[PDB]
Amino acid sequence: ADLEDNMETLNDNLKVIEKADNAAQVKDALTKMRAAALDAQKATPPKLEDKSPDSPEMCDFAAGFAILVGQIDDALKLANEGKVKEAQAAAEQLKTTCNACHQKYR
Ligand code: HEM
Ligand SMILES: CC(=O)Nc1cc2cccnc2c2ncccc12
Repeated sequence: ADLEDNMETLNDNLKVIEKADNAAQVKDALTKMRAAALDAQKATPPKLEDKSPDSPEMCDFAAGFAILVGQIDDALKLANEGKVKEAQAAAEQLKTTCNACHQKYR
């Protein structure tokens, strides 16, 4: 899966989470998100393809997934404890991570 594919997975699954009723779908979606985030972490985006791997832009980019992955884990712990509404608020919060990265690198 390339970067676009992983982004679609992140987006589709975030929509499942916000619309859901139940812990099962929230857990499942978060789990798919986690996978997609770890996969995207290895990618170099179009805007950065001419930078060096240890340019601040590139380290910034990786840092944003590392945050996202941590946030997904936090929501997933919540969902595992049956705090569906709380897990769901956690998912909404981490849109900031999506949006702040897109603002620079999309
Ligand atoms: C859960 C959070 C996120 C969601 C919902 C999300 C959603 C999406 C979507 C719908 C697109 C368009 C994909 C396409 O062209 O078909 C996209 C593109 C992109 N996203 Fe995200 N994203 C998220 C997190 C991130 C993060 C954290 C970053 C950077 C750390 C990021 C970097 C990018 C890049 C660089 C593009 C453009 C990729 C390209 O055109 O090849 N995204 N994202
Ligand atoms: C500071 C940082 O996270 N650098 C990196 C950031 C990266 C971001 C996306 C793709 N690869 C890298 C990378 N690859 C090899 C060595 C370092 C990096």
